[PDB]
Amino acid sequence: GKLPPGPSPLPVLGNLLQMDRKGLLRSFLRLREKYGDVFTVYLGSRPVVVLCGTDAIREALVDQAEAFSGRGKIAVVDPIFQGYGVIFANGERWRALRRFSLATMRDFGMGKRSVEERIQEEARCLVEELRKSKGALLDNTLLFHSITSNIICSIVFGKRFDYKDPVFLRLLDLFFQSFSLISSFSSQVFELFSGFLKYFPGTHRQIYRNLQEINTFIGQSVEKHRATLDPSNPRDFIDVYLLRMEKDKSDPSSEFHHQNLILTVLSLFFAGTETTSTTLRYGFLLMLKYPHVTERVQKEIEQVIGSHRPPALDDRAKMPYTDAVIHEIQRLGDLIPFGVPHTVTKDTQFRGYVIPKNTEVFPVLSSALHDPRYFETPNTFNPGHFLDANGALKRNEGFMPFSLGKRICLGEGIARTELFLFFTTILQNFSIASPVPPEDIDLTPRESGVGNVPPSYQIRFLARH
Ligand code: HEM
Ligand SMILES: Clc1ccc(-c2cnc[nH]2)cc1
Repeated sequence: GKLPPGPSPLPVLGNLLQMDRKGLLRSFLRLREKYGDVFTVYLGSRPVVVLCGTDAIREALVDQAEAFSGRGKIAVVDPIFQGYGVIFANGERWRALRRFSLATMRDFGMGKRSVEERIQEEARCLVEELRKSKGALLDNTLLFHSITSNIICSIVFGKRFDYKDPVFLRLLDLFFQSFSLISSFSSQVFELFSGFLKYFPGTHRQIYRNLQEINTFIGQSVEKHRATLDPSNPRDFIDVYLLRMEKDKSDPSSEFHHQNLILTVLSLFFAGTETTSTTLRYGFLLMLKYPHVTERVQKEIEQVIGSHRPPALDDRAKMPYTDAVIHEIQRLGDLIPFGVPHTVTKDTQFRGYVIPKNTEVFPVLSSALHDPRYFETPNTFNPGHFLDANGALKRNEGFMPFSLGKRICLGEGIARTELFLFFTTILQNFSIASPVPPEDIDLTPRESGVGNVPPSYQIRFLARH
Protein backbone atom coordinates (compact mmCIF):
# COMPACT_ATOMS: atom_id res chain seq x y z
CA GLY A 1 0.00 0.00 0.00
CA LYS A 2 3.03 2.26 0.55
CA LEU A 3 4.23 4.59 3.32
CA PRO A 4 3.45 8.32 3.56
CA PRO A 5 5.68 10.67 1.47
CA GLY A 6 9.04 11.84 2.79
CA PRO A 7 12.75 12.61 2.24
CA SER A 8 14.70 9.76 0.59
CA PRO A 9 16.98 8.27 3.27
CA LEU A 10 20.62 7.22 3.26
CA PRO A 11 21.60 3.86 4.77
CA VAL A 12 22.80 4.21 8.40
CA LEU A 13 22.39 8.01 8.54
CA GLY A 14 18.72 7.88 7.50
CA ASN A 15 17.36 11.41 7.03
CA LEU A 16 20.05 13.06 9.13
CA LEU A 17 20.81 15.50 6.33
CA GLN A 18 17.18 16.68 6.11
CA MET A 19 16.86 17.40 9.86
CA ASP A 20 17.01 20.73 11.64
CA ARG A 21 19.80 21.34 14.16
CA LYS A 22 17.29 22.91 16.54
CA GLY A 23 15.81 19.56 17.46
CA LEU A 24 13.33 16.86 16.61
CA LEU A 25 10.25 19.07 16.76
CA ARG A 26 11.64 21.73 14.44
CA SER A 27 12.90 18.96 12.14
CA PHE A 28 9.37 17.56 12.04
CA LEU A 29 7.71 20.92 11.52
CA ARG A 30 10.11 21.82 8.72
CA LEU A 31 9.48 18.51 6.89
CA ARG A 32 5.74 19.08 7.28
CA GLU A 33 6.12 22.18 5.11
CA LYS A 34 7.50 20.11 2.24
CA TYR A 35 5.57 16.81 2.59
CA GLY A 36 2.22 17.54 4.21
CA ASP A 37 0.51 16.56 7.48
CA VAL A 38 1.46 12.87 7.28
CA PHE A 39 4.98 11.90 6.35
CA THR A 40 7.72 9.32 6.87
CA VAL A 41 11.16 10.20 8.18
CA TYR A 42 14.03 7.86 9.03
CA LEU A 43 15.55 8.32 12.44
CA GLY A 44 18.77 6.42 11.94
CA SER A 45 17.66 3.22 10.26
CA ARG A 46 14.18 3.31 11.83
CA PRO A 47 11.21 4.54 9.72
CA VAL A 48 8.67 6.58 11.67
CA VAL A 49 5.44 8.19 10.57
CA VAL A 50 4.70 11.76 11.71
CA LEU A 51 1.11 13.09 12.09
CA CYS A 52 0.71 16.88 12.18
CA GLY A 53 -2.27 19.10 12.70
CA THR A 54 -5.49 18.48 14.57
CA ASP A 55 -7.33 16.63 11.79
CA ALA A 56 -4.64 14.01 11.09
CA ILE A 57 -4.05 13.26 14.77
CA ARG A 58 -7.77 12.86 15.46
CA GLU A 59 -8.22 10.61 12.42
CA ALA A 60 -5.52 8.31 13.76
CA LEU A 61 -5.87 8.35 17.55
CA VAL A 62 -9.62 8.61 17.62
CA ASP A 63 -11.09 7.23 14.35
CA GLN A 64 -8.67 4.25 14.26
CA ALA A 65 -8.21 4.12 18.05
CA GLU A 66 -7.38 0.45 18.37
CA ALA A 67 -4.86 0.51 15.50
CA PHE A 68 -2.92 3.46 16.89
CA SER A 69 -3.05 2.24 20.51
CA GLY A 70 0.52 0.88 20.42
CA ARG A 71 3.34 2.51 22.40
CA GLY A 72 6.73 3.26 20.95
CA LYS A 73 9.97 3.94 22.74
CA ILE A 74 12.07 6.88 23.85
CA ALA A 75 15.69 5.75 23.45
CA VAL A 76 17.20 7.34 26.50
CA VAL A 77 14.75 5.75 28.93
CA ASP A 78 13.92 2.48 27.11
CA PRO A 79 16.85 0.68 28.89
CA ILE A 80 15.03 1.44 32.13
CA PHE A 81 11.53 0.41 31.15
CA GLN A 82 12.05 -2.15 28.40
CA GLY A 83 8.31 -2.55 27.92
CA TYR A 84 7.29 -2.77 31.58
CA GLY A 85 5.24 -0.26 33.61
CA VAL A 86 2.01 1.29 32.54
CA ILE A 87 3.48 3.91 30.14
CA PHE A 88 5.74 1.79 28.01
CA ALA A 89 3.83 -1.51 28.02
CA ASN A 90 1.89 -2.87 25.06
CA GLY A 91 -0.76 -5.51 24.56
CA GLU A 92 -2.33 -7.36 27.41
CA ARG A 93 0.26 -6.15 29.89
CA TRP A 94 -0.65 -2.46 29.12
CA ARG A 95 -4.38 -3.15 29.17
CA ALA A 96 -4.09 -4.83 32.53
CA LEU A 97 -1.89 -2.19 34.11
CA ARG A 98 -3.94 0.74 32.80
CA ARG A 99 -7.22 -0.71 33.97
CA PHE A 100 -5.73 -1.32 37.41
CA SER A 101 -4.07 2.12 37.60
CA LEU A 102 -7.27 3.95 36.61
CA ALA A 103 -9.32 2.03 39.11
CA THR A 104 -6.79 2.26 41.94
CA MET A 105 -6.51 6.04 41.72
CA ARG A 106 -10.10 6.65 40.53
CA ASP A 107 -11.12 5.74 44.06
CA PHE A 108 -9.44 4.93 47.31
CA GLY A 109 -12.09 3.54 49.63
CA MET A 110 -13.58 5.47 52.52
CA GLY A 111 -11.89 6.67 55.68
CA LYS A 112 -8.96 7.71 53.49
CA ARG A 113 -8.61 11.13 51.86
CA SER A 114 -9.69 11.66 48.24
CA VAL A 115 -7.19 12.84 45.63
CA GLU A 116 -8.82 16.28 45.73
CA GLU A 117 -8.35 16.39 49.55
CA ARG A 118 -4.67 15.36 49.24
CA ILE A 119 -4.12 18.15 46.76
CA GLN A 120 -5.89 20.72 48.98
CA GLU A 121 -3.71 19.58 51.83
CA GLU A 122 -0.57 19.98 49.77
CA ALA A 123 -1.77 23.45 48.58
CA ARG A 124 -2.22 24.38 52.28
CA CYS A 125 1.37 23.23 53.06
CA LEU A 126 2.59 25.21 50.06
CA VAL A 127 0.85 28.38 51.26
CA GLU A 128 2.45 27.96 54.66
CA GLU A 129 5.89 27.48 53.10
CA LEU A 130 5.48 30.58 50.84
CA ARG A 131 4.36 32.68 53.82
CA LYS A 132 7.64 31.76 55.44
CA SER A 133 9.57 33.37 52.52
CA LYS A 134 7.91 36.67 53.58
CA GLY A 135 7.62 37.70 49.96
CA ALA A 136 11.32 37.45 49.13
CA LEU A 137 12.19 36.96 45.44
CA LEU A 138 12.85 33.26 44.69
CA ASP A 139 12.97 30.69 41.94
CA ASN A 140 9.87 28.51 42.19
CA THR A 141 11.35 25.49 40.48
CA LEU A 142 12.06 23.45 43.65
CA LEU A 143 8.76 24.09 45.40
CA PHE A 144 6.76 23.45 42.26
CA HIS A 145 8.58 20.11 41.71
CA SER A 146 7.93 19.36 45.44
CA ILE A 147 4.22 19.85 45.53
CA THR A 148 3.50 17.72 42.47
CA SER A 149 5.93 14.94 43.65
CA ASN A 150 4.15 14.99 46.97
CA ILE A 151 0.80 14.22 45.37
CA ILE A 152 2.23 11.07 43.74
CA CYS A 153 4.01 10.19 47.04
CA SER A 154 0.74 10.51 48.90
CA ILE A 155 -0.96 8.25 46.40
CA VAL A 156 1.73 5.60 46.01
CA PHE A 157 3.60 5.65 49.34
CA GLY A 158 0.74 6.76 51.50
CA LYS A 159 2.40 9.94 52.75
CA ARG A 160 3.93 13.28 51.80
CA PHE A 161 7.43 14.58 52.63
CA ASP A 162 8.28 17.82 54.39
CA TYR A 163 9.77 20.26 51.87
CA LYS A 164 13.08 20.31 53.74
CA ASP A 165 13.47 16.51 54.03
CA PRO A 166 16.98 15.48 52.84
CA VAL A 167 15.68 12.21 51.38
CA PHE A 168 13.05 14.06 49.45
CA LEU A 169 15.38 16.76 48.14
CA ARG A 170 17.87 14.15 46.94
CA LEU A 171 15.11 12.27 45.13
CA LEU A 172 13.82 15.53 43.73
CA ASP A 173 17.31 16.38 42.51
CA LEU A 174 17.63 12.99 40.68
CA PHE A 175 14.37 13.37 38.87
CA PHE A 176 14.72 16.99 37.80
CA GLN A 177 18.27 16.50 36.55
CA SER A 178 16.95 13.56 34.54
CA PHE A 179 14.12 15.46 32.80
CA SER A 180 16.57 18.17 31.81
CA LEU A 181 18.95 15.54 30.37
CA ILE A 182 16.09 13.65 28.73
CA SER A 183 14.99 16.51 26.54
CA SER A 184 18.52 17.85 25.91
CA PHE A 185 20.03 18.04 22.42
CA SER A 186 22.20 14.94 23.17
CA SER A 187 19.14 12.82 24.04
CA GLN A 188 17.56 13.84 20.77
CA VAL A 189 20.64 12.74 18.82
CA PHE A 190 20.51 9.53 20.87
CA GLU A 191 17.02 9.01 19.45
CA LEU A 192 18.55 8.72 15.98
CA PHE A 193 21.62 6.62 16.58
CA SER A 194 20.96 4.84 19.86
CA GLY A 195 21.85 1.52 18.26
CA PHE A 196 25.32 2.97 17.65
CA LEU A 197 25.63 5.62 20.38
CA LYS A 198 24.38 3.24 23.04
CA TYR A 199 27.98 1.89 23.14
CA PHE A 200 29.56 5.22 24.15
CA PRO A 201 29.69 7.45 27.24
CA GLY A 202 27.24 10.33 27.52
CA THR A 203 24.15 11.74 29.21
CA HIS A 204 22.14 8.62 28.36
CA ARG A 205 24.26 6.88 31.09
CA GLN A 206 23.59 9.54 33.68
CA ILE A 207 19.86 9.31 32.96
CA TYR A 208 20.01 5.56 33.41
CA ARG A 209 21.98 5.89 36.59
CA ASN A 210 19.63 8.45 38.13
CA LEU A 211 16.46 6.54 37.33
CA GLN A 212 17.93 3.34 38.75
CA GLU A 213 18.73 5.13 42.01
CA ILE A 214 15.07 6.17 42.14
CA ASN A 215 13.96 2.55 41.39
CA THR A 216 16.12 1.50 44.33
CA PHE A 217 14.23 3.83 46.65
CA ILE A 218 10.94 2.53 45.16
CA GLY A 219 12.04 -1.11 45.84
CA GLN A 220 12.91 -0.40 49.45
CA SER A 221 9.53 1.28 49.96
CA VAL A 222 7.79 -1.78 48.39
CA GLU A 223 9.63 -4.00 50.90
CA LYS A 224 8.55 -1.79 53.79
CA HIS A 225 4.98 -1.94 52.53
CA ARG A 226 5.16 -5.74 52.15
CA ALA A 227 6.54 -6.09 55.67
CA THR A 228 3.67 -4.13 57.23
CA LEU A 229 0.76 -4.88 54.94
CA ASP A 230 -2.66 -5.19 56.61
CA PRO A 231 -4.98 -6.90 54.07
CA SER A 232 -7.99 -5.44 55.85
CA ASN A 233 -6.87 -1.89 55.22
CA PRO A 234 -4.71 -1.09 52.17
CA ARG A 235 -2.95 2.26 52.64
CA ASP A 236 -2.01 3.30 49.08
CA PHE A 237 -1.29 2.16 45.48
CA ILE A 238 1.53 -0.23 46.50
CA ASP A 239 -0.64 -2.03 49.11
CA VAL A 240 -3.44 -2.41 46.57
CA TYR A 241 -1.00 -3.84 44.04
CA LEU A 242 0.38 -6.25 46.68
CA LEU A 243 -3.17 -7.42 47.50
CA ARG A 244 -3.87 -7.99 43.80
CA MET A 245 -0.69 -10.12 43.61
CA GLU A 246 -2.16 -12.29 46.41
CA LYS A 247 -5.48 -12.51 44.55
CA ASP A 248 -3.63 -13.60 41.39
CA LYS A 249 -1.40 -16.27 43.06
CA SER A 250 -2.99 -18.99 40.94
CA ASP A 251 -3.02 -17.06 37.67
CA PRO A 252 0.09 -17.78 35.61
CA SER A 253 -0.74 -15.04 33.11
CA SER A 254 -1.01 -12.23 35.70
CA GLU A 255 1.02 -9.14 34.89
CA PHE A 256 1.13 -8.11 38.47
CA HIS A 257 4.65 -8.91 39.42
CA HIS A 258 7.78 -7.20 40.56
CA GLN A 259 9.02 -5.52 37.41
CA ASN A 260 5.63 -3.97 36.59
CA LEU A 261 5.26 -2.84 40.21
CA ILE A 262 8.57 -0.93 40.40
CA LEU A 263 8.26 0.49 36.87
CA THR A 264 4.58 1.41 37.14
CA VAL A 265 5.44 3.33 40.29
CA LEU A 266 8.40 4.90 38.45
CA SER A 267 5.98 5.72 35.57
CA LEU A 268 3.57 7.56 37.89
CA PHE A 269 6.44 9.61 39.40
CA PHE A 270 8.08 10.19 36.03
CA ALA A 271 4.84 11.43 34.42
CA GLY A 272 3.08 12.84 37.48
CA THR A 273 5.94 15.01 38.71
CA GLU A 274 7.39 16.63 35.63
CA THR A 275 4.62 17.91 33.35
CA THR A 276 2.24 19.22 35.99
CA SER A 277 5.19 21.06 37.58
CA THR A 278 6.46 22.63 34.35
CA THR A 279 2.87 23.56 33.41
CA LEU A 280 2.59 25.40 36.72
CA ARG A 281 5.97 27.11 36.26
CA TYR A 282 5.01 28.16 32.71
CA GLY A 283 1.57 29.35 33.93
CA PHE A 284 3.14 31.63 36.55
CA LEU A 285 5.60 33.04 34.00
CA LEU A 286 2.58 33.92 31.77
CA MET A 287 0.86 35.47 34.79
CA LEU A 288 3.86 37.75 35.29
CA LYS A 289 3.72 38.66 31.56
CA TYR A 290 -0.09 39.31 31.74
CA PRO A 291 -0.89 40.98 35.03
CA HIS A 292 -4.33 42.01 33.69
CA VAL A 293 -5.20 38.31 33.31
CA THR A 294 -3.85 37.52 36.81
CA GLU A 295 -5.95 40.30 38.25
CA ARG A 296 -9.05 38.98 36.50
CA VAL A 297 -8.35 35.48 37.89
CA GLN A 298 -8.01 36.93 41.40
CA LYS A 299 -11.28 38.88 40.99
CA GLU A 300 -13.11 35.70 39.97
CA ILE A 301 -11.59 33.82 42.93
CA GLU A 302 -12.82 36.61 45.20
CA GLN A 303 -16.35 36.51 43.66
CA VAL A 304 -16.78 32.75 43.67
CA ILE A 305 -14.59 31.47 46.50
CA GLY A 306 -13.91 34.51 48.63
CA SER A 307 -10.86 34.98 50.75
CA HIS A 308 -11.43 32.71 53.67
CA ARG A 309 -11.95 29.13 52.68
CA PRO A 310 -9.83 27.03 50.39
CA PRO A 311 -10.61 26.55 46.73
CA ALA A 312 -12.48 23.21 46.10
CA LEU A 313 -12.66 21.44 42.77
CA ASP A 314 -16.36 22.13 42.40
CA ASP A 315 -15.57 25.87 42.27
CA ARG A 316 -14.11 25.36 38.79
CA ALA A 317 -17.52 24.96 37.14
CA LYS A 318 -18.40 28.48 38.39
CA MET A 319 -15.06 29.96 37.29
CA PRO A 320 -14.97 29.81 33.49
CA TYR A 321 -12.42 32.60 33.18
CA THR A 322 -9.88 30.87 35.41
CA ASP A 323 -10.62 27.53 33.69
CA ALA A 324 -10.06 29.21 30.27
CA VAL A 325 -6.81 30.65 31.54
CA ILE A 326 -5.58 27.20 32.63
CA HIS A 327 -6.59 25.71 29.27
CA GLU A 328 -4.62 28.45 27.57
CA ILE A 329 -1.56 27.95 29.79
CA GLN A 330 -1.61 24.21 28.71
CA ARG A 331 -2.14 25.10 25.07
CA LEU A 332 0.71 27.58 24.76
CA GLY A 333 2.97 25.74 27.24
CA ASP A 334 2.75 22.70 24.91
CA LEU A 335 4.65 20.67 27.48
CA ILE A 336 4.97 17.38 25.46
CA PRO A 337 5.56 18.87 21.94
CA PHE A 338 5.81 15.85 19.74
CA GLY A 339 3.74 13.62 22.02
CA VAL A 340 4.89 10.28 23.47
CA PRO A 341 5.53 7.83 20.53
CA HIS A 342 2.85 5.36 19.51
CA THR A 343 3.14 2.38 17.05
CA VAL A 344 0.36 0.93 14.92
CA THR A 345 -0.78 -2.52 16.06
CA LYS A 346 -1.34 -3.98 12.57
CA ASP A 347 -0.60 -2.91 9.03
CA THR A 348 -2.86 0.12 8.96
CA GLN A 349 -4.55 1.87 6.06
CA PHE A 350 -4.49 5.60 6.73
CA ARG A 351 -5.31 8.28 4.16
CA GLY A 352 -4.50 5.95 1.27
CA TYR A 353 -1.20 4.86 2.78
CA VAL A 354 -0.26 1.67 4.51
CA ILE A 355 1.54 1.76 7.82
CA PRO A 356 3.18 -1.58 8.64
CA LYS A 357 2.49 -3.22 12.01
CA ASN A 358 4.75 -1.87 14.77
CA THR A 359 5.85 1.17 12.80
CA GLU A 360 6.49 4.05 15.27
CA VAL A 361 4.02 6.96 14.90
CA PHE A 362 4.58 10.46 16.41
CA PRO A 363 1.30 12.44 16.98
CA VAL A 364 2.85 15.95 17.07
CA LEU A 365 0.58 17.50 19.69
CA SER A 366 2.29 20.90 19.39
CA SER A 367 0.98 21.11 15.79
CA ALA A 368 -2.60 20.65 17.07
CA LEU A 369 -2.28 23.02 20.10
CA HIS A 370 -0.93 25.67 17.67
CA ASP A 371 -3.12 24.63 14.73
CA PRO A 372 -4.11 27.81 12.80
CA ARG A 373 -7.07 25.89 11.47
CA TYR A 374 -8.47 25.93 15.02
CA PHE A 375 -6.82 28.77 16.89
CA GLU A 376 -6.57 32.35 15.61
CA THR A 377 -3.02 33.72 16.14
CA PRO A 378 -1.89 30.43 17.71
CA ASN A 379 1.44 31.69 18.99
CA THR A 380 -0.06 34.32 21.23
CA PHE A 381 -1.49 33.84 24.74
CA ASN A 382 -5.22 34.57 24.90
CA PRO A 383 -7.66 32.98 27.37
CA GLY A 384 -10.35 34.11 24.87
CA HIS A 385 -9.54 31.01 22.85
CA PHE A 386 -11.67 29.17 25.42
CA LEU A 387 -14.38 31.71 26.10
CA ASP A 388 -17.64 32.54 24.21
CA ALA A 389 -19.30 35.95 24.12
CA ASN A 390 -20.97 35.42 27.48
CA GLY A 391 -17.69 34.55 29.19
CA ALA A 392 -18.64 30.85 29.42
CA LEU A 393 -16.06 28.14 28.76
CA LYS A 394 -15.95 27.03 25.08
CA ARG A 395 -14.35 23.76 23.83
CA ASN A 396 -11.92 23.64 20.90
CA GLU A 397 -11.17 20.36 19.05
CA GLY A 398 -7.54 21.33 18.72
CA PHE A 399 -7.05 21.32 22.48
CA MET A 400 -5.47 17.95 23.21
CA PRO A 401 -2.60 18.55 25.73
CA PHE A 402 -3.20 15.02 27.23
CA SER A 403 -3.40 13.55 23.73
CA LEU A 404 -6.44 11.51 22.69
CA GLY A 405 -7.62 7.95 22.26
CA LYS A 406 -6.90 4.75 24.13
CA ARG A 407 -3.56 6.08 25.43
CA ILE A 408 -4.94 9.45 26.57
CA CYS A 409 -3.07 10.56 29.72
CA LEU A 410 -3.98 8.25 32.54
CA GLY A 411 -3.38 11.07 35.04
CA GLU A 412 -5.50 13.68 33.25
CA GLY A 413 -7.99 13.91 36.10
CA ILE A 414 -5.31 14.27 38.76
CA ALA A 415 -3.33 16.75 36.64
CA ARG A 416 -6.37 18.98 35.96
CA THR A 417 -7.28 18.98 39.64
CA GLU A 418 -3.69 19.88 40.59
CA LEU A 419 -3.61 22.74 38.07
CA PHE A 420 -6.90 24.21 39.23
CA LEU A 421 -6.32 23.93 42.97
CA PHE A 422 -2.67 24.97 43.04
CA PHE A 423 -3.21 27.94 40.66
CA THR A 424 -6.26 29.23 42.56
CA THR A 425 -5.01 28.52 46.06
CA ILE A 426 -1.74 30.34 45.41
CA LEU A 427 -3.43 33.36 43.76
CA GLN A 428 -6.11 33.53 46.44
CA ASN A 429 -3.35 33.87 49.08
CA PHE A 430 -0.63 35.79 47.22
CA SER A 431 -0.06 38.54 44.70
CA ILE A 432 2.90 37.95 42.40
CA ALA A 433 5.58 40.20 41.04
CA SER A 434 9.02 40.11 39.50
CA PRO A 435 11.70 42.65 38.56
CA VAL A 436 11.23 41.86 34.88
CA PRO A 437 8.77 44.16 33.01
CA PRO A 438 5.91 42.15 31.40
CA GLU A 439 7.04 43.26 27.98
CA ASP A 440 10.46 41.80 28.54
CA ILE A 441 9.31 38.37 29.82
CA ASP A 442 10.60 35.70 27.40
CA LEU A 443 8.45 32.52 27.17
CA THR A 444 11.05 30.60 25.10
CA PRO A 445 11.76 27.06 26.46
CA ARG A 446 15.20 26.56 28.09
CA GLU A 447 15.16 23.10 26.41
CA SER A 448 12.74 21.52 24.01
CA GLY A 449 12.63 17.77 23.39
CA VAL A 450 10.12 15.14 24.45
CA GLY A 451 9.34 17.69 27.16
CA ASN A 452 9.45 21.54 27.02
CA VAL A 453 11.45 22.90 29.98
CA PRO A 454 10.49 26.49 30.94
CA PRO A 455 13.25 29.05 31.50
CA SER A 456 14.26 29.78 35.05
CA TYR A 457 12.92 33.07 36.39
CA GLN A 458 12.59 34.92 39.64
CA ILE A 459 9.22 35.59 41.29
CA ARG A 460 7.87 36.76 44.60
CA PHE A 461 4.67 35.80 46.37
CA LEU A 462 3.32 38.62 48.54
CA ALA A 463 0.84 37.45 51.21
CA ARG A 464 -2.58 39.08 50.73
CA HIS A 465 -4.77 40.51 53.46
C1 HEM B 1 -0.29 18.90 32.91
C2 HEM B 1 0.04 17.50 33.14
C3 HEM B 1 0.10 16.45 32.19
C4 HEM B 1 0.07 16.47 30.78
C5 HEM B 1 -0.05 17.64 29.77
C6 HEM B 1 0.19 15.06 30.41
C7 HEM B 1 0.02 14.54 29.13
C8 HEM B 1 0.31 13.27 28.65
C9 HEM B 1 0.45 12.93 27.33
C10 HEM B 1 0.45 13.93 26.09
C11 HEM B 1 0.58 11.54 27.30
C12 HEM B 1 0.76 10.63 26.06
C13 HEM B 1 -0.53 10.16 25.51
C14 HEM B 1 -0.30 9.32 24.30
O1 HEM B 1 0.42 8.30 24.37
O2 HEM B 1 -0.77 9.68 23.23
C15 HEM B 1 0.51 11.11 28.62
C16 HEM B 1 0.47 9.78 29.08
C17 HEM B 1 0.48 9.33 30.38
N1 HEM B 1 0.42 10.09 31.45
FE1 HEM B 1 0.33 12.19 31.46
N2 HEM B 1 0.28 14.30 31.47
C18 HEM B 1 0.23 15.04 32.55
C19 HEM B 1 0.23 14.55 33.84
C20 HEM B 1 0.16 13.22 34.31
C21 HEM B 1 0.01 12.85 35.62
C22 HEM B 1 -0.21 13.80 36.86
C23 HEM B 1 0.08 11.44 35.65
C24 HEM B 1 -0.01 10.55 36.70
C25 HEM B 1 -0.69 10.65 37.92
C26 HEM B 1 0.27 11.05 34.29
C27 HEM B 1 0.33 9.76 33.76
C28 HEM B 1 0.50 9.35 32.51
C29 HEM B 1 0.62 7.98 32.14
C30 HEM B 1 0.74 6.77 33.11
C31 HEM B 1 0.61 7.96 30.77
C32 HEM B 1 0.70 6.76 29.80
C33 HEM B 1 -0.74 6.28 29.48
C34 HEM B 1 -0.85 5.01 28.58
O3 HEM B 1 0.11 4.69 27.88
O4 HEM B 1 -1.85 4.34 28.61
N3 HEM B 1 0.32 12.15 33.48
N4 HEM B 1 0.35 12.20 29.46
CL1 LIG C 1 9.22 9.88 27.71
C1 LIG C 1 7.78 10.52 28.44
C2 LIG C 1 6.73 9.68 28.78
C3 LIG C 1 5.63 10.17 29.47
C4 LIG C 1 5.56 11.51 29.82
C5 LIG C 1 4.46 12.03 30.52
C6 LIG C 1 3.23 11.54 30.56
N1 LIG C 1 2.46 12.33 31.31
C7 LIG C 1 3.23 13.33 31.73
N2 LIG C 1 4.46 13.14 31.25
C8 LIG C 1 6.61 12.35 29.46
C9 LIG C 1 7.72 11.87 28.77
